[PDB]
Formats: sequence, C-alpha cells, structure tokens
Amino acid sequence: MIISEKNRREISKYLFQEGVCYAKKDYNLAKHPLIDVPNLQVIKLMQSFKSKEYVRETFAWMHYYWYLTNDGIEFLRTYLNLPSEIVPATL
Amino acid sequence: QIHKIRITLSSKNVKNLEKVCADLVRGAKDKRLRVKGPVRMPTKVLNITTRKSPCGEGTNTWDRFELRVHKRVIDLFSSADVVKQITSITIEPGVEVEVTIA
Amino acid sequence: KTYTKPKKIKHKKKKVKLAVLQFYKVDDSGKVQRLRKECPNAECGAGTFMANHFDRHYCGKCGLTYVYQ
Amino acid sequence: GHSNIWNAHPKNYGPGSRTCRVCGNPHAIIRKYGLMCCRQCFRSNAKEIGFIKYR
Amino acid sequence: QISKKRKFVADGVFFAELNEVLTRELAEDGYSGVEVRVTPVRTEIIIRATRTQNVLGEKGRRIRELTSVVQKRFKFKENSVELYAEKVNNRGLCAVAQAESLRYKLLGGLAVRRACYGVLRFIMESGAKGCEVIVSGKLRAQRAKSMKFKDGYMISSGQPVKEYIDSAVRHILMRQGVLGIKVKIMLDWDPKGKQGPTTPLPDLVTIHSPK
RNA sequence: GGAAGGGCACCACCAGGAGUGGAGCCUGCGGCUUAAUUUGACCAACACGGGGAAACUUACCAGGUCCAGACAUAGUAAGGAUUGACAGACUGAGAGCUCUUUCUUGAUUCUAUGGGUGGUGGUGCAUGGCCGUUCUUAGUUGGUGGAGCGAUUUGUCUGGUUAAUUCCGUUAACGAACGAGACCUCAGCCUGCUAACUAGCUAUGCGGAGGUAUCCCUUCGCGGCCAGCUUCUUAGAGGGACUACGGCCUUUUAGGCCGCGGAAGUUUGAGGCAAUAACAGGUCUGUGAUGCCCUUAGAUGUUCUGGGCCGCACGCGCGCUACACUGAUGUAUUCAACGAGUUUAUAGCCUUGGCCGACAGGCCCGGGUAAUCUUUGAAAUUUCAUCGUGAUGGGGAUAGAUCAUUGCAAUUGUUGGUCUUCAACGAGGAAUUCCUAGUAAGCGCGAGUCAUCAGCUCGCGUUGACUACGUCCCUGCCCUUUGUACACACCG
Ligand SMILES: [K+]
Ligand SMILES: [K+]
Ligand SMILES: [K+]
Ligand SMILES: [K+]
Ligand SMILES: [K+]
Ligand SMILES: [K+]
Ligand SMILES: [K+]
Ligand SMILES: [K+]
Ligand SMILES: [K+]
Ligand SMILES: [K+]
Ligand SMILES: [Mg+2]
Ligand SMILES: [Mg+2]
Ligand SMILES: [Mg+2]
Ligand SMILES: [Mg+2]
Ligand SMILES: [Mg+2]
Ligand SMILES: [Mg+2]
Ligand SMILES: [Mg+2]
Ligand SMILES: [Mg+2]
Ligand SMILES: [Mg+2]
Ligand SMILES: [Mg+2]
Ligand SMILES: [Mg+2]
Ligand SMILES: [Mg+2]
Ligand SMILES: [Mg+2]
Ligand SMILES: [Mg+2]
Ligand SMILES: [Mg+2]
Ligand SMILES: [Mg+2]
Ligand SMILES: [Mg+2]
Ligand SMILES: [Mg+2]
Ligand SMILES: [Mg+2]
Ligand SMILES: [Mg+2]
Ligand SMILES: [Mg+2]
Ligand SMILES: [Mg+2]
Ligand SMILES: [Zn+2]
Ligand SMILES: [Zn+2]
Repeated sequence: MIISEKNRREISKYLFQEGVCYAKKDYNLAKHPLIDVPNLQVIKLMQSFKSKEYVRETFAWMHYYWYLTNDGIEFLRTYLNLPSEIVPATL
Repeated sequence: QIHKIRITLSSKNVKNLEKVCADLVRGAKDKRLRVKGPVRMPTKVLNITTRKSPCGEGTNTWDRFELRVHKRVIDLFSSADVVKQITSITIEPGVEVEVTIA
Repeated sequence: KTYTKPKKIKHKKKKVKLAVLQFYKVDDSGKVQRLRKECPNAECGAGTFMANHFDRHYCGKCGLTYVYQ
Repeated sequence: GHSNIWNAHPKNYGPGSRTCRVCGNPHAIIRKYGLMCCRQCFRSNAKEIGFIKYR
Repeated sequence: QISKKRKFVADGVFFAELNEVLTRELAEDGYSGVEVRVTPVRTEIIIRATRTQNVLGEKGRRIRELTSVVQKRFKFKENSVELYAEKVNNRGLCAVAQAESLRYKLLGGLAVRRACYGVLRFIMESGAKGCEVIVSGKLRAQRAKSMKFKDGYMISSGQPVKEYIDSAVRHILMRQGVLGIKVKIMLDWDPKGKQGPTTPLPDLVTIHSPK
C-alpha cells in the first residue's frame, strides 16, 4: 500500500521508541490517537510487519495490539540508522 | 481550623461498604472528633432487561439484569490533615472514597 | 453477470523519455536558459516549472494556474 | 476512492453511526448507561461487567 | 466528572475488556484470571496464571510490554497502572486452567476419552468435591455428538451454585470444525475461604458432640 | 391404545369476567405486482429476529468510484515502476471516473505467477456457544447385595399422606448421588437498635392574613450544624411464623379441616435458579466463533448517488379506537410508583423561572454528572353545567388548505399544531384466548428502540370486581395394571 516516506518514518520511530502500539479498527479515522499518521496507514504498515514476522499481533474488542520482536527491533534499528545502544523503552 | 469534611463512599458490595464506614467512624471517634452519619442514600438499581435468545425463535424469554450501587455520606468536623490521616487507612477494592469540603 | 458497455480502462500516465531535458537550454558559453516559467509559490520553490498550456500556465505541485490572453 | 466522495456520507446519527464495542455489529445496541454493546455481547459479558440476575 | 451509574458501568466494561484481551494474549501461556484494584493515583492489575515465567518473559520484558500497551490503549496516565503476575493456588480447582489444559491436550492429538479422564482424575486428586467435563462436536464422524464425564458431588440449582460451582467454556479449532469443552468443578466448604466458599450448604446441619 | 385404576393443570373444563372472531385503523405473515419490492421462522412462525428501514442500517435493484490484493519470485525501471492535479469535454455529480492539454512525485508502486484477505455469500442436515421445546410435570442414575442364560430387573414399593420419588411405613434390599425442598431477590410487620442540613416531625423566635385584632385561637412563609427527636422517608444489623396454640378426623405415624390470637396460617405472596436423555426445532443475518463449498479486482469485498424493504382485486395473526347517557363536551376540584438525565464548546442530556405567541413553537437568565435540579412531578376518578336517544355535541376513517420543529435531505404526507370534510360501526356467525385477589378489567406513567417517530415490548403504580375453591366431560400431563403384528415408535 502506498505510504508517504515521512509517515513510514514516524510510524517506525514510534514503534521502536515505545516497543508496543495499539490501534482501533477504524479505517476512516483521520489520525491515529498516538501517531499523527492516519489509522489506516498505521494498521496496514503493522500488518506488513506482521506478515514478515517483525511484530506479534493480537485482536480483541475491535482493537489491534502489536508487540515488537527481536527481528523487528533489528530491522527498525537498521532502517532508522540508530546506534546499537539505543533500545525500545520496554527493555 | 475546623471544617465540615464531606466523605462520600460508593460501592457495589454492601458488606465492604459498611465495614469501611464503620472503620472510618471508629477512627474519627478515637480522635474525639464529631461524626455525623453514615447517611445511606436510596440504593441505585441499574436495570437491563434483554431477550435470552440470540435470535428470534422460541418463546420470548427475558433476562432481568440488575446492578446495585450503594452510596454513603459521612460528615466530620475536623481539619484537612486529620481527615486525610484517617482516610489513609487501608480500603478494600470496590469502594470509592471522595473527600471534599462542603 | 452481463455487461452492456465496453469495459473502462484506468488512466495510465504517458511516458515522456526526457521531460526535464526540454525544460532547459544550454548555450555554447555554458549559460543555462529555462524555456518554462517557475512557480512563484514559496512551497514549490525554485526549480518547479509550470505547464505551457494553450490558454494558461499550470503548476503540477500546488495546482496554481495563470491565464494569459 | 476520491476523498470528497469516499465515506463522505454523514454518520452523525442513526444505527450506522454506532456499533458494538465488542463485536462491531450495528444491531441491537444497548446504549443505556453507555454500555454501547449489542444485546448478545452484553448477555455474554454481563457477569464480568457486574450485572447479576436476582429475578 | 461522570455520574456514578456511568462510572460503575465503565469500570465493569473495562474489567471485561481487560479480561478478554488478557485471555487472547496469554491463551497458550495460561491465564487463570485477572484482578483490578484501584488506589489513590495508582491502579494494580494482577494476572493469575499457571505459568508466570512465560507471562513475565525474560527480565519482565513481556509483562512490561503488556503494561505499556494496556496503558496506551486504556488512556492510563504514565506510571499509574502496573501489572503483577501471580501463581494460581490449586490450579486443579480452577476450571479456566483445567479447560485450557484440556484444550492443549486435545490440540496435541491426545484421545478425547483419555484426556477427559486425566483431567477428571487431576481435579479429583486436587481436592475437588466433584467435577464434570463435556466435549461436544464432530468426534470420529461427520455427525456431531456429546461426550460427558462425571465424578463426585454436583449441584445445579439454587443460589449455592454461584459460589460452590466454578465453570468454564472454551472452543478448540480442530481441522474439521470446532470442539466445545465445558469444565464444571464443585468446590468444598473452606472455613478460611481461600480454597472454597466461606459458607456451608443451606441443607447441611451439624450437631455438636455432647459433653 | 375409540383398554382399566389412582392423581393432577384456567397454556383443560366447570361457574363466571374481559373478550377475540363482525366495523375503521396500526402493525407482522402469505399472495399479487415490481428493477427490486432482500431475507430467516410456518402448540414450539406470524408488534418475533429486541426487525418502530427517508440517508446509514441493507443483506434487494439501476448506475459511478476505490483496494483497505500482506508476503515470496520474475519482469519493467532514476535515460523514471509509478502517484496527484489546473482548465475544457464527459459525468447524476468540484468522482482527473475517463479523454484532450502536460505539470508535479519518486521505488512507497505496476505487470505475471503462488499465496493471502474480505464477504448480512450457500450449508444450522458439518459444527461450537446460546436459546426454545419435549416438561412445570416429578422425575433420573451408580456401588455392594437378591432374581434371571440374557436383554433387563429389585432398590425406585401394597397402603396412607404431600405441590413434590414430600414424608409415614411395607420391604431382598442396604447405603448413596442429582432433581424437589433448602437456597437467593423483592413485598408485607417492628412507635425495638444505628444514623441522617442530599429526608422529615415537634415546639419555639420572627413576619403575613383572618377571627375578640396587642395578651388568646386558626392558617401560612423564613432561620436555629449548640432546640429536641426519628412516628412519618431512607438503609444496615437483627427480631418475627414454627401450623406455635385449641377442637375434630387419621394407623398412638406421616398428616388434613376448622378456629382464637397474630402483619402474615394456600410453601405468607411473586420471582430467580432448576436433573437424566433428547429434537437433524432456531440461529453461519451477533461474534476477529467455525470446517467445507463459491466469489475475490468488470468483485458476492468496500464506498458514493437514487430507488426499494411501505408498492395493493385478496386471505390470516397480535393489537389500538368505538358503537354511547354507567355517556360526550366545558368548567371547578386533587391523590401515585418503577425510573431517566450533559462534551459546556455562546450550547450537546433532563429541564425549572421570565418574556413573546392562539397553538405549534421561539428567545433570555439559570439548576442538575443528581434523596441537592427537572421532580412543587398523571389519568381513570370527584363535582357543577350543556347535550337528550337523533349515527346525535357518539365514532374519528378519509381528504383539502395552511403553520411550526428534527434532520444534509420530509416527495411516497417523519412527526406536531389551526380550520374545514365527517366513512364503516347501532355490540358482532361458526369458532376461539387469558384469568381465582389487590387478581381480571379500566386508567394513566417510566425505560428499550430514538436526530425526529410507540397503536409494540419490558416495568410501574391508580380505581378495583363477578364466579369457583371442584372434576376428569373435552384438551393434555404423572404413576400402576393390561394388549400389541408399533421401535422412523399410531402422522406407526
Ligand atoms: K369483537
Ligand atoms: K411474537
Ligand atoms: K446448534
Ligand atoms: K444393582
Ligand atoms: K460458515
Ligand atoms: K447484534
Ligand atoms: K381428563
Ligand atoms: K403422579
Ligand atoms: K389383544
Ligand atoms: K411390550
Ligand atoms: Mg439440590
Ligand atoms: Mg428449587
Ligand atoms: Mg368456560
Ligand atoms: Mg377485528
Ligand atoms: Mg414482502
Ligand atoms: Mg408446552
Ligand atoms: Mg420509520
Ligand atoms: Mg445505499
Ligand atoms: Mg436504504
Ligand atoms: Mg457487503
Ligand atoms: Mg438444528
Ligand atoms: Mg446386579
Ligand atoms: Mg427400574
Ligand atoms: Mg422510623
Ligand atoms: Mg433444521
Ligand atoms: Mg418490513
Ligand atoms: Mg405477542
Ligand atoms: Mg401529587
Ligand atoms: Mg357525529
Ligand atoms: Mg367526538
Ligand atoms: Mg385453549
Ligand atoms: Mg418492534
Ligand atoms: Zn506551484
Ligand atoms: Zn456485540
């Protein structure tokens, strides 16, 4: 799905910084509550990550919960060019 | 340095609510304070009646669901610090405490 | 299902081998001359050209149009 | 679709503006006390919510 | 600033949603239940599970992730809601744990009869007064059927059911459909109340021995 | 079983009440019509799917968009894979949907092959869960013993008794486990306990009015957190009924009838919960519950516009309004309960008070996140007049004109006002429903649906009866005996 580079960078930055991320199943929501990016773009990017196993997805009561994995952490570090010392706040 | 401190207690469990009220009353009495209450408001009975069946077949049977809320009011003639110290006592889950002035 | 009218085809952008190449002219001395206007909009900035339509000039980024007679 | 067309119909009221917070179905929504749950979901989750059957 | 009715209803809805989310997330890790305690400027969530090692993860990574996601989803203030993990005492007396164990055994290819008998024996040896396991669905044939296994005391009518009976229902997504498993465990009177209801049965009369 | 015996039930009858079935209309079903008039269901479908659909809901129909087709491989490609867009045309349409004209963006995509995803798409005769029914009745099953070659049987019974497989007893059975009961909720009594400025009473102080007007009496309004109190209101703990006591009948039993007292003597009344075994009963259209099958880009996905679900020779079900004087209309008069209520933005929900207006409604100050404000909170009914047996001042169907509010949109009238029009209907055939006391019936009120719509459902109170307290005649249910050529079990 077509996503702007700035939106993808923001989503990846937030995911790496927080270690987790939730999203209501609202495709037409203008903006994600925690991220300025549209909810649809956030959901689809997270689905893309889950497809290749960068994240674990859970669904309950019309909500998505995404938890980063080790492979996802490595991919986000390489893609954001962050130093190896910096790690998600969860750890 | 004396004020009418209003304490509002709300819970779904009558036993826990009454026990907390008694503990607060005894704590206030032990300090030689003036205690008015507890005043028990009429019980709030949230009622929902929904059809048992998940479809439209069979005899129309209904489930009466009730959620009871019990509220208590306690008035103390003492200072903010002493009422705060009294309310610092342990409170069991399911009981909501609110402390205000007038 | 049955269809009456012919199937519609979604728009596909026409391929221009070098659209940027025709936006500049280079002289022998090395001076560069631009054959198309530049959008005055600050957001577009310098280097953003406007189409030379047969009745107006159109900017592809901000959509600004200037009609000339 | 086009932004001005896709999902452009107002949804400020009516059954289409509300859905069950548990299953997302738009039918038989219990709006009393702000539950916002369809009747089936509410009957399933009443014990957890705190609704007891006395009569 | 909402009314008491809406406040209490929202508390119940939050409890139900958290229960469902925790069940979905910790299905395999084992999830006996959850308890929510509210204190001034602090809320505690206790996850009762049979395998707290998996729930916590390595160095509490999983539990920290769960706390962060719960806070973000439920608008909780930073450093105001915190999660604990707790062992379940006498896991055999919890239907949810036994139902999950039976689900695991059935998904592992174990025979339904053997699995149900093992669960029944474990429940009985764990001190349960009585217990019952029902497995419904397409078993051995395209025609659905029900298998009932029962041993010990059991009550089904009246108020004492709500406290002396602990029951759970679960679904197993097998290759050819869905198998519904129901576990029903009858507790025993406990004067302390830790392992059973702190109330005797209505029709139980005890006469003290004369001097 | 159109076989016998015993017992039981207003989803049976008897004795009766209200009725329904007849009229108008509301609403659901079939049929018909239609582009569609989406569809499930036929005691146990038919105001049911909480299903009162203008848009959405929506699943149907006529059209237009979009991908919200992850991931892997291959192709193309920075000499640009691909996105967006001004103006004109096109289009129902400020959908670049598409074409003309050519600008912008940059590997996020496009193309092909696999694999996914979504689907109120089929299958409830593949399923889970849930619910309904068998079935509101009292029924159901082990262990060890006894009998039989065995299927099976006794326990679980001749009799008495009970609402009860409830008990007393008899006994090849003894001990047990479910169901019943116990249980829990509401209501009924407490001048006894605890506590109430978010509930009241009493007396006092002051003030208004009336009466002899000072003092005295009647009735109102306001203050006393140092006036007192908890009868009235609220809500916690407890008490209270156990047939306790008296007379008869009954096996010296279990128990039954009557009776004083008592708030209560039908299990005090009404509910919740509710066994074994089953139905190819309903639900895939509650579910990110689910197998398989279908479709998956010109889509059965999603969204936008419009229409339809409401269409009217006809038949049926649940209901609302009536046929009138035990009444209609117009005054005066005054007694409830269960409940529900806000994002404060100028303001969103319940709305008090003031002003404007005939009404419908509008404007302005404000109260209430609530025993604090709406709530000082109904009708039937009571009382006095008009009407006078006339389809009449009964009845309010149909229809015209016109004015307001909700909504983006009111036409196929959304709903609500004013005037005007004034249909059948004069008590309803065969048939047929519910009901035994604060019950039937009448009367209204709150909530669910809800931007606006209740003739529906779930509850509430107000006035308040007739008849019976018995039976198995009809319709069925439980047990026993008995016959069977039935076991898909007499719809055999
Ligand atoms: K009639
Ligand atoms: K019905
Ligand atoms: K089923
Ligand atoms: K035996
Ligand atoms: K299916
Ligand atoms: K639903
Ligand atoms: K009979
Ligand atoms: K019987
Ligand atoms: K014969
Ligand atoms: K026979
Ligand atoms: Mg029992
Ligand atoms: Mg019972
Ligand atoms: Mg009769
Ligand atoms: Mg009729
Ligand atoms: Mg039709
Ligand atoms: Mg029946
Ligand atoms: Mg309507
Ligand atoms: Mg539409
Ligand atoms: Mg529609
Ligand atoms: Mg669809
Ligand atoms: Mg079926
Ligand atoms: Mg034997
Ligand atoms: Mg037998
Ligand atoms: Mg009193
Ligand atoms: Mg069937
Ligand atoms: Mg319809
Ligand atoms: Mg009905
Ligand atoms: Mg009154
Ligand atoms: Mg007339
Ligand atoms: Mg009239
Ligand atoms: Mg009948
Ligand atoms: Mg309805
Ligand atoms: Zn520009
Ligand atoms: Zn739901």
